[PDB]
Order: sequence, then C-alpha cells, then structure tokens
Amino acid sequence: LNGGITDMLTELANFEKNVSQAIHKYNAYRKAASVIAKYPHKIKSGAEAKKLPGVGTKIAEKIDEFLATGKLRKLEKIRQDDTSSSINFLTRVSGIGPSAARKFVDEGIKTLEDLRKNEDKLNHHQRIGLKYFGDFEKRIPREEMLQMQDIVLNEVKKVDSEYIATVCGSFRRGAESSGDMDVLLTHPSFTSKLLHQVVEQLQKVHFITDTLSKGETKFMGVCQLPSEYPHRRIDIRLIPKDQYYCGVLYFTGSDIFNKNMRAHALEKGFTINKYTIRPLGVTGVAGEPLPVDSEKDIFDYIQWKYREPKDRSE
DNA sequence: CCGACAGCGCATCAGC
DNA sequence: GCTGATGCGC
DNA sequence: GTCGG
Ligand SMILES: [Cl-]
Ligand code: NA
Ligand code: NA
Repeated sequence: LNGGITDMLTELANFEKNVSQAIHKYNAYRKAASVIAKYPHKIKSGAEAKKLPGVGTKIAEKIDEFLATGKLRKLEKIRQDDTSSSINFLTRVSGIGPSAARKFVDEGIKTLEDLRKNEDKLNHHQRIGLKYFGDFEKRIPREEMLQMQDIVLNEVKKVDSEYIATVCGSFRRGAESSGDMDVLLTHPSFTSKLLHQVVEQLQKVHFITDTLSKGETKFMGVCQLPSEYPHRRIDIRLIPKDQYYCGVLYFTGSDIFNKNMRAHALEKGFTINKYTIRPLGVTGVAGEPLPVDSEKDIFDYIQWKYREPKDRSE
C-alpha cells in the first residue's frame, strides 16, 4: 500500500536522529510513518495524507514528490553521502550515539573494521555493542523468550523465594517475537544488594554473559541460552513493592495503550505514571500515591475493566 | 509566533 | 578528590 | 516537523 512512503519517512527519521541530531524531527517522521502505516488505503496525494494527524505541509510535499517521481532527491543525495551514511551506520552499534558516531567519522573511523582496529577509543558499552553487533539486531522468537523466562524465574526464586519477577514488554502481551528481555524485579523488603544477588546468580549459571551497566536499581546486559544461540539484550529493574504493579503496567505497554490509559485516568480525575497513581484536587494539586497491590487495582481506581496484556495493543 | 514533544539510571566527561 | 553536565539507551 | 496554546 504505502510501504514506499513509510520507508522514506523512516529513512528521513534516522538521518534526523543520527546525523542532524534533531530528536524531535526524528519523532515527527516516525509518528507520520506510523499513522500512514495504519492507513487502510493506498495514498494518492500529499493532500490526502495531510488529513492524517502527524502529517503536515512538509511531509505532504515530500509524498507528492515521491508519488510523481518514485524517489526523493534529498534522500538520494544523503544515501550517496559518505559522511552521512557512515555516521548513520555507526549508530547501529549499541553505545554509539550521534555524538560518538560523528567524532569517529571525523577521525576517519567509518566502519566496523575501523572500530575493530581502534578498540582503545571505545568505552566498555561500545566494545560490547561491537562484539555482538549482528546478534543485537536479531529478533528473538517467543519460544526462546519462554526458555529465557524459565531460566530467569528459576534462578530468581533460587536466590530468594520471596522475590517477584515479571518479564514485561511485548512478550507479556503475547508477541511472537521480541527485541530484548525486560525483567521487573521486586521484594517485600524493598519499598519507597537485592539486585546484585540476582545478577550474580544469573552469571553463576552462565546465563548473563556481559554487563553494559549495573547499579542498585537497574542492570543492563547480555545473556545467552545454553547450547549456538545468539547473545541477547536483557534489562533487569529493581522496583519498590508499592510501585511494582504501576511499573509492570507501564513496561508491558503498549505505548498507545499507556497513552489511552493516562487520558482516561485524567478524565476520571487521576494521574498515572510508571511509578504511582495519584488523585487530583479541585485545582490540580496531586495528592499522596494510592495503594496498589495488582494491575487490576489501577483499573478499578479509574473505573476501567481489567484488560489482559494480550488486548493491550491499543 | 513559538514551546512541547518523557524522564531517568548509569557511565563518563567537564570543571572546580 | 568532588559535583554537575552530557551521552546513551530505553 | 507537527501540533496547539
Ligand atoms: Cl510520583
Ligand atoms: Na495533518
Ligand atoms: Na547506537
């Protein structure tokens, strides 16, 4: 239908983010690509697309050029540009953002090979990103995610049977594949070394293989199923018990669902973030956080019917 | 016209 | 050494 | 880049 248009917008988005360092223009192009990707008709003109929310005058003009010529002069030039294409590519390395990519390209470091012969110029995260470059770009089939969940739930309970661990993200919504694994962790003793002991055990059984970052509340690293399976990205967050289910709700998503749930909350007189759900006074003064002991409690606070994660796509 | 567009944990830099 | 800023990812 | 105050 409009794959040519959405690919064009996505490509424009990446270059704004990675090369121009214009994050808001990146998101504008992404939003336009998303709304067009859902549009159930083949677009015949920029004017037609303009009617959609997120598509404005500039994108309408670009669509008109694309429909009449089959390309975008601006994009064609960008693709051919050595500096811009190299910067854009380097950002595919985890740990390499627009700033590092620009600095690397400035000094003639443009390829994965260039990165390999300049390890001294890479920080720990970037070296890991380089090491697992191909693996990190692979999807994870649900069956592997289940096997990964089996290991995590098993080892967590082995450390302390009172831990509560939930694998969230699109996986919890029943997705057939995932980009990574996002684990939410809590314990009755923690409210508003618990994380360390879990990471340590996962390393002990050789599930966790590398560490990108690690503090008292957040771990970001690499894992791998026993055999060879690709190495996978895994995050683990330690959340206070009284904020756990607000966290589970938020990190389960989806993004559109969270947006819809916050809107309904306000219309019912509540504000919902990833941490707490709080009532609003007659002027807008937010009160103390409300007690939450399940996902359903959040729904019951705003007079909503409990939606299964499976149905939380929108 | 012009400000918002999410906010925060961790690693590391910049400055004192 | 320290504090605050920045880069990065999510 | 787009939206909306
Ligand atoms: Cl709060
Ligand atoms: Na529009
Ligand atoms: Na990157």
